[PDB]
Amino acid sequence: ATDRGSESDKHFRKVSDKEKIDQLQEELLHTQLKYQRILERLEKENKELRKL
Amino acid sequence: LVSQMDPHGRRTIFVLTKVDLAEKNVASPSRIQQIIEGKLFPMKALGYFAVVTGKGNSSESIEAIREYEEEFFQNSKLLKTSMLKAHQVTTRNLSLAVSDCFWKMVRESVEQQADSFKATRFNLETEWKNNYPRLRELDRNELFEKAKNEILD
Repeated sequence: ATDRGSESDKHFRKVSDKEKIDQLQEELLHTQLKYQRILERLEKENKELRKL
Repeated sequence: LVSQMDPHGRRTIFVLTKVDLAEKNVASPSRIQQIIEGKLFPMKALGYFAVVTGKGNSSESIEAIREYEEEFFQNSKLLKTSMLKAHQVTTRNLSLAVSDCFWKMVRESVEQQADSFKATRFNLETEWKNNYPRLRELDRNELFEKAKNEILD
């Protein structure tokens, strides 16, 4: 397995997945969940064309 | 020490004690209010609280102490001169503030550190397997017994 390209690729995949679940990304998800509601719920009202 | 350990009061809660005793022996404003306001010391806090601990008697019950707390905070200087906040005095308010801050901090930090502890167990696997690939979790007492058998042999 040592000095094998495919093995190196698999190791890189594992390392990148752990970074994908890093605390930076986790905090990004947690803050994004509130942001989807913050400055939101205006959009559904906006769709109406009566004002236009 | 509190200011050394939490310079910003990120998770610091301040409590005064012996308030019932303090009624006749109140700490002077010029030193205690600067602590409550975080000015005499760098210590900042999530809130500046106070509870009564008794009158120095060691056998006092929980209910007695709480009753004395209520009388003190209704009648005494800690509130009438606006050092401590009314919602931050008495046992129940301190307990609820601590529980709420504690468990929110727990929900935020324990999940991250639990993922990190999964990482920690894999990390121990990483080094350990390299150290002892052939043998896993060997102990010195087991080693002694093995050596005893070999030596007698």
